Amino acid sequence: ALFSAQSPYINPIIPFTGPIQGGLQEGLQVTLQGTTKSFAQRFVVNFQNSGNDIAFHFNPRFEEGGYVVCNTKQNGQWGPEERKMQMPFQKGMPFELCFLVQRSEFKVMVNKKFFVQYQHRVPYHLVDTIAVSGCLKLSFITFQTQN
Amino acid sequence: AQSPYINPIIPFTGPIQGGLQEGLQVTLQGTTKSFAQRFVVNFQNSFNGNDIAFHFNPRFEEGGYVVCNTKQNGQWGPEERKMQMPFQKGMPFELCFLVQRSEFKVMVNKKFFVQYQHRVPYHLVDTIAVSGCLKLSFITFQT
Repeated sequence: ALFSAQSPYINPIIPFTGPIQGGLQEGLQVTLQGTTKSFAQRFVVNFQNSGNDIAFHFNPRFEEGGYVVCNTKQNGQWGPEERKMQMPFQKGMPFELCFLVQRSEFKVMVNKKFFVQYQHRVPYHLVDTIAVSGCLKLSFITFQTQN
Repeated sequence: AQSPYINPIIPFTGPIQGGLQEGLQVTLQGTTKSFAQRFVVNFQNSFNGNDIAFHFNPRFEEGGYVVCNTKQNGQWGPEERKMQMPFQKGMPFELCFLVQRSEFKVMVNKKFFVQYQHRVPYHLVDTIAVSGCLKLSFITFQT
């Protein structure tokens, strides 16, 4: 059972950028509730420091049959991409998107089902910002702890 | 752990004595063919033949990348692609699979390359299959 870590962001204007109080922490659950636009090609969820360094870049693309890119950006440089070759979102449809911060990875769920993992390439502690952009809208983003 | 296969002839299929278990390292020392398009390391279960628990498949195409996947009931699941090629063609390699509780851990030339979380129980694997553009001097097993 989860408790809120910080007041949520409600109906935030895309492109959105906002602090995560105290930074990412083990057991933090970040939930995004929103709708993929009807003719969406891409969107982006970034966990960054304060766009130059992105610890975790989550980038669904409705291209080439539909797939999702996980990656990290350091000093302006993209690392090797990890692509999960399936599209768990649907243009025009609402979705629930959850990021669980674990010790060794982000676990990602889409609509209450496991979708991908992404092992930390830089520590999650240095993240104090979530940025969201691209072809979607959001009802909310929540922050929840088990503690 | 069990005794090595030595210059196994590719395409190859051999038993893994006792099957997979936690802490097992399976090592492949080999050489990528000079004009290598693709190769395949499959972990399979001889009791449902053509299924593959873990398919590891470097592809020298589109910049070089590696496919990890699973085949069940004759059906491929969603591919996990690492968009990076850690094998140079014509060059030797040390390919290393570490069986862990919740994943395969893959080391290439002594560097961590990828993990692949188990989708079917790892205990089902009693077979290693190697095919495509390479030759192999060894497959070892230790604990």
